[PDB]
Formats: sequence, structure tokens, C-alpha cells
Amino acid sequence: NLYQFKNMIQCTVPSRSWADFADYGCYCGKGGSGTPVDDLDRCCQTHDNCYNEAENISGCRPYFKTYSYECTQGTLTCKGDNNACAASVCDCDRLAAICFAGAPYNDANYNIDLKARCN
Amino acid sequence: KGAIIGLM
Ligand SMILES: [Ca+2]
Repeated sequence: NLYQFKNMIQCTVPSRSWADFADYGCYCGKGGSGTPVDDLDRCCQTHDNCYNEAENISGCRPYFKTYSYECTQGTLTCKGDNNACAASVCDCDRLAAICFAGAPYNDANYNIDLKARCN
Repeated sequence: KGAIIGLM
């Protein structure tokens, strides 16, 4: 669920508030359209498409589904007690948190005008 | 959470 994804980000990018990732580029947060503006936006586009795929599983709601995971000693793991929806969303989230840790963050790309720039 | 927000 979004609270757990927020905690995965806190566990992989400790030197930055998770809100930094909430409204970035064309895909991070609200946005879901146009040309991703940079590497971090590309992380967010793959994450958004990942959710869209998970949503094809009956009864699977990625923003709300609680899954089982651990974040300890620099390692993030999705655990084996997850059902098919929980495992998929857990993987979408984990994949995105690891992506965010490797991508450069460009202040200029925070809170861009999605209506003008993400067509 | 309750509220929001990202990504999709
Ligand atoms: Ca999005």
C-alpha cells in the first residue's frame, strides 16, 4: 500500500523526504502521461505501468493492498507469505525504490506543469 | 495512509 511504499523509499533513500518523489516529472505521483523527463521519471513510469498490470489481477488494488516486506541492513525483501496480488505489488514497489536510489534528482523537474509539459 | 498520493 502507499504507506509501505513510502517506508521503502525512507529505507532506500534516507537523505531525502519521500515527498520529493510525490510530484516529480511526468510520472512520479499524480502524473501518468507524455515523455518521461529524466531517469528518475523513467523509474516512475515503469512503476506506474507495473501497477496497471497488477490491477488486472481480480480484486488487486495496488494503492491499498497491504503486502509483507522487510527493510533491514540495507536490504529490501518482499517476503514469501504474499499472495499473487501482494507479491506483484510488493515487487513493483521494491523495484521502484531501488530505482529511485540510483537515479539523479533534478530540482528543476520537481512540480512541473503537467498540462503543458506531459502531452 | 488515507489521503494519497503517488504513483499509479
Ligand atoms: Ca503516476
